[PDB]
Amino acid sequence: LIVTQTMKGLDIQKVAGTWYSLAMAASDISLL
Amino acid sequence: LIVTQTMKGLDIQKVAGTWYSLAMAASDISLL
Amino acid sequence: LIVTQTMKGLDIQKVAGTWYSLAMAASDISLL
Amino acid sequence: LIVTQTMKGLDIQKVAGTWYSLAMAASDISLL
Amino acid sequence: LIVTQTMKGLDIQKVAGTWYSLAMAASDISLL
Amino acid sequence: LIVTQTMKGLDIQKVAGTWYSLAMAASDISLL
Repeated sequence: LIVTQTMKGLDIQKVAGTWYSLAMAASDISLL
Repeated sequence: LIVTQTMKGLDIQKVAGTWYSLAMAASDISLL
Repeated sequence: LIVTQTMKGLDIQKVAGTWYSLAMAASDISLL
Repeated sequence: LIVTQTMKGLDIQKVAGTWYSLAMAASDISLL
Repeated sequence: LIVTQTMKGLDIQKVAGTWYSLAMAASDISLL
Repeated sequence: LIVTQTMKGLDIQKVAGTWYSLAMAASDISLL
């Protein structure tokens, strides 16, 4: 398993909330 | 398994909410 | 398992909230 | 005279040439 | 005369050339 | 004359060339 996540030139503004993650990677993920 | 996620030139604004992830990758994912 | 997360040129402003992580990586993750 | 030029989320690549200006503003401009 | 030039989240790559200016502002400009 | 040039979150790479200026401002400019 290879993960390559690149981000360039991002503008984020007024994100009032519950921002968890911009980039996420794992072997296993789950949400309930 | 190879994952290559690239993002360039993004503008995000007024995302009031519950933003989990912009980019996500895993072996296994599930939601309930 | 290989994870390579790179970010370049980011502007974040007015993120009043509960910002957990910009970049996240693990073997296992879960949320309830 | 008011000038407001905003740019967000730009990706420029392989611009081999004679790139003068991305954003330009003036009172007077001319080219010959 | 008011000039407001803002740039956010820019990715520029492989610009082999004669890049003069990204953002330009003046009272008078000319090229010959 | 008022000039306000702001740049945030910039990625520039492999700009082999003759890069003059990212941001430029003056009363008078000319090129020949």
